[PDB]
Amino acid sequence: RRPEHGGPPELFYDETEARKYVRNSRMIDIQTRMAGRALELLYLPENKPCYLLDIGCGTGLSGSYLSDEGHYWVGLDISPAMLDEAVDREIEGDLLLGDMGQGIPFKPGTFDGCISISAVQWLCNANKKSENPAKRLYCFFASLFSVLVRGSRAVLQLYPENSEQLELITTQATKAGFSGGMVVDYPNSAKAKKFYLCLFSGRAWVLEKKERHRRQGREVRPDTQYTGRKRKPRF
Amino acid sequence: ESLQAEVIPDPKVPKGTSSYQA
Amino acid sequence: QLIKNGKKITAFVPNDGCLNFIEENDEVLVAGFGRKGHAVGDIPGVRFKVVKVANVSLLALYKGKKERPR
Amino acid sequence: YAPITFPPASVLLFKQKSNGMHSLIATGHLMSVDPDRMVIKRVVLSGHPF
Amino acid sequence: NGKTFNQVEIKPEMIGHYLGEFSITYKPVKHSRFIPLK
RNA sequence: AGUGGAGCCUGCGGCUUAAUUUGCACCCGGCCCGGACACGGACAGGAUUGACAGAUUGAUAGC
Ligand SMILES: Nc1ncnc2c1ncn2[C@@H]1O[C@H](CSCC[C@H](N)C(=O)O)[C@@H](O)[C@H]1O
Repeated sequence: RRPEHGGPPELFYDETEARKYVRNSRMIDIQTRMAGRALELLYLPENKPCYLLDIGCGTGLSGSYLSDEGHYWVGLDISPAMLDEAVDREIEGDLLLGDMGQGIPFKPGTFDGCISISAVQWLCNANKKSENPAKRLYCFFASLFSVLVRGSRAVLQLYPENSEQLELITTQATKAGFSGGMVVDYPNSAKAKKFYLCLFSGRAWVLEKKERHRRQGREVRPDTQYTGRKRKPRF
Repeated sequence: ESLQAEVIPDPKVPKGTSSYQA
Repeated sequence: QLIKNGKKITAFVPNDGCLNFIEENDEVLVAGFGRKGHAVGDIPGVRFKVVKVANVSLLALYKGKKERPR
Repeated sequence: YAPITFPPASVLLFKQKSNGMHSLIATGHLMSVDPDRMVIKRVVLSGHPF
Repeated sequence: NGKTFNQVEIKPEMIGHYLGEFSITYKPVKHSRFIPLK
């Protein structure tokens, strides 16, 4: 039904899953398409090589798009197998095997922008007992807010399974210091339902009287177009 | 003395081919 | 502006058709609105109505019975 | 189009008859002197919903 | 063709085809993103 | 078990179109006929009816 419902993201995305991921033609198309809308929605300085952060790089699909646009980037992933196949695809941007909920380890005000494609819906499910969905989301969002140059937008493509998921994500972002909103491109469209959390870091009187008399239960004239109308000027 | 200026003082297709077929 | 004391008041005209008979600097005879010193239940803060202009009544002007001079 | 006149002023309109008499048609006051008042000619086209 | 007449030569190599092929009855079909500022 | 991926077909939108009908109806051309009443005109100097032949016409036809 959902990849997220399977369980721990690392255990789910094993070597077998990674192989099938890059083999999937839809994956390639939909991810590059979503990364295009992501880079457009976030208002990056026009005609300027940017420095974005791939919070969910995976196979380096969104990352390769940024490389083609000339925007240098740094990847972050919990799946070791996916990062291995991403470096086998020889992507330009650097990679880092780390957890989003744990915290992004960069100097406050380093990345001008952040690309997150289908990776934040995994933080709303406690796969372990120690894992706390609310805390994990909040810590990640707070770290991102600081790491991101105060002002730069962090586009966050997500696939919510319910309203509770979206609710949690939004609250933990707004209280971490992230301001903005969510652009649901093609909201009615279901195959194009794309939720992107854009998060920058910086006569009527007579009618009433007749109804009064009706409620009082006495005989009332039927209500017509001549109910309140001036008969004539009065001298 | 005012002046009496009432108006401003400052001055490849074949021969039988139709327009549809074209 | 009233003649005998110089006080300013605001007076009501029965419709917009009757207002075309009224020009600035016409002598106007004015009465009260009708609820004995009280204002209108519809128009806030007016208590006076125009009765005559140029020594002819607004009823005679509005009905074509008499014409007014200037 | 007319020379400027400051109100109040009375407005008599006459139509010249064939025998030379002017017949009175109107009566009123010079409202204002401004070209910013615009007149709007309206044309209504009619169609039949068959 | 339904609306107008189209004039055509009769060439020798036009032998195997119908007349209606040489007057086409239809014309060919000849057929901005939101960015949040706040 | 799938569909959502791909090719093809089909249904609503939308786009093109003269029409791509609609919740043979559509389009492009050619026939047929369409009151009396009142008043003012033409009318046995003739009002008006029918017609061969040829042609226009995508075709023929006193329509
Ligand atoms: N807590 C977490 N920390 C880091 N990466 C995480 C994570 N939860 C999920 N992920 C990552 O989310 C990814 C889901 S797929 C992301 C790849 C993207 N769709 C693309 O191809 O461009 C996985 O690669 C997984 O490693």
